[PDB]
Amino acid sequence: SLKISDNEYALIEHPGFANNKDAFFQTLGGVQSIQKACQTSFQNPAAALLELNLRPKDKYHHPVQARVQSRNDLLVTIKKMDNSVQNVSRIRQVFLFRDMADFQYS
Amino acid sequence: SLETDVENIVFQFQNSSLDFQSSDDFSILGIDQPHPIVRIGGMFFRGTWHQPIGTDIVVPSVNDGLVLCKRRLMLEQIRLVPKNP
Ligand SMILES: [Hg+2]
Ligand SMILES: [Hg+2]
Repeated sequence: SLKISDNEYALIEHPGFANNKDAFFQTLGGVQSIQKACQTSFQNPAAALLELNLRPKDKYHHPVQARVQSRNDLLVTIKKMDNSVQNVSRIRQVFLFRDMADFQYS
Repeated sequence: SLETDVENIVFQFQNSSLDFQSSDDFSILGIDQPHPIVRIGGMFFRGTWHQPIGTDIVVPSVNDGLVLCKRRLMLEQIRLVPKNP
């Protein structure tokens, strides 16, 4: 056994893919914009905000704001060699972009 | 920036009201199995793997950046019920 640590994280549930990392991070405004969004979520949770733009060069595209919520999700770090649990941390806030009407796929 | 030895896995719970706090005991039976069993505190869970369509970004608070494309574990609370009284 192991005790859940003090470390905490924010989680962004993005509906696209990271094949082009720069383009990928840019859909959320870039790496600094992501860090600013996470920092606000911890300093002032009620104000947390993040915007997604999957198609930047397309004039018909509507940028979308995340729904922000907390659940009780955990982040579990496992040592790949023996599959032992190295660390467990709480995900305190989630930016939900998947499952909004725009990005549904089945 | 954020990074795409150790692996990192999101655990998501069917009942999002259950309270798991730091210092709570944590252990897993069968992280390699299709249905791992997880104990947290005095609660038990059975997991199921799920691949969401898209990518997770996990960003740290101030603790003493990750991009996850892989599966997450979906956990439902279980009772350990004796097959025979
Ligand atoms: Hg942060
Ligand atoms: Hg992947």
